[PDB]
Amino acid sequence: SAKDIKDEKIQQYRKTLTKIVKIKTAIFHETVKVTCSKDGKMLEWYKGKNDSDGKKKPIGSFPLNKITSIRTKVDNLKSLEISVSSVHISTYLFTFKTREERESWQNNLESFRKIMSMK
Repeated sequence: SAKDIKDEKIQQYRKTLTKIVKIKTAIFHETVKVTCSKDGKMLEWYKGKNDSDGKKKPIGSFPLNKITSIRTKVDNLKSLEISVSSVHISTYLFTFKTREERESWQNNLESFRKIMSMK
């Protein structure tokens, strides 16, 4: 757009949005590198373990505009429970090894979400 608005948010946030975290779903629990899509509409994640990936591709990213609530796991501040409008799959848990690491993530992603969902 200019230096801030449409594309720029995607490029800017994507950098800080990329993190090695532990994903926890009904389908699979896999340590993964979470980043934002090149389109900026979804949150794309690539296996962040090593070679023990059970997809050999993105494990099945979801669109950020479907998120219904993003809050830190109230019983575990190192984890993040993200409720999203989802199909066959459980609520998405973004889990880090420390709070400070995950803290930065929601701070960024929530605002990026606010640009799209709270637009």
